[PDB]
Amino acid sequence: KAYLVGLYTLTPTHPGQPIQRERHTGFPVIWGQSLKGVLRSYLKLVEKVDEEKINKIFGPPTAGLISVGDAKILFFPVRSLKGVYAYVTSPLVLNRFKRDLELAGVKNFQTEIPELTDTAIASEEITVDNKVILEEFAILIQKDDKGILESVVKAIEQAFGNEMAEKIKGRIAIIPDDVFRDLVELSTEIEEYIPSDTLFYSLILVTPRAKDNDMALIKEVLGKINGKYLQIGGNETVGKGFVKVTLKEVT
Repeated sequence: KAYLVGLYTLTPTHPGQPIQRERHTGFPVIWGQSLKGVLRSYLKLVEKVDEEKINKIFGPPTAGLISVGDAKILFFPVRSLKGVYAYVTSPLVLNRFKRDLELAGVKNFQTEIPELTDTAIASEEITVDNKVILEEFAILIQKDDKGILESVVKAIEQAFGNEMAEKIKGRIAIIPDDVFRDLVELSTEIEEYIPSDTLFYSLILVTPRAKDNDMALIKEVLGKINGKYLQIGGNETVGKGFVKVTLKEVT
């Protein structure tokens, strides 16, 4: 009934001049329309699925069985003094991730996420003298009594796969929302690009009126996207906009 999508940037990516951003936060987003077009053009040209099957699941590019949501940033790569770089997230981002999971039907991720104002919760591999040095900023670490990092890593594994989990594991740093906001606004690759090693997530929801014969078709076609590589945005000819795509079914 619902599919979760992961987008991991392998190259500097410009979805589309400044990049597309959410109004009231300043967070970079990949617009659902754009992602839907990237997906259906992939299944058409690369996987070579029939015109009719694609026209039934996505509908003509103007009447579709599924809905492709916007892709939001879950982890953003920031230069770290220890561990070279860190995957940076915030309580707001993680809470949105929970909220979108509940919208998808997931009741697994219910771990309490502490509000952070002056402290961070990071892995040992990126921490020095009880601190995490992201670029210029220096943030005092806070002990992980609730076992939040391990729960996050578990969530990543359940959501995007085991490889994605191992990739992020050891470099996670939950920081204040303001610091995250400032980073993702000022630590962009500069034409403004979204830096490599950025993890987006998107929701694919199936219409309630979908018959069971539709369910099988959606499963068959969308399954050909998991663990594949897609191109998103401009400047494709200079090796940019390449993303590893994961597609896990939600139970």
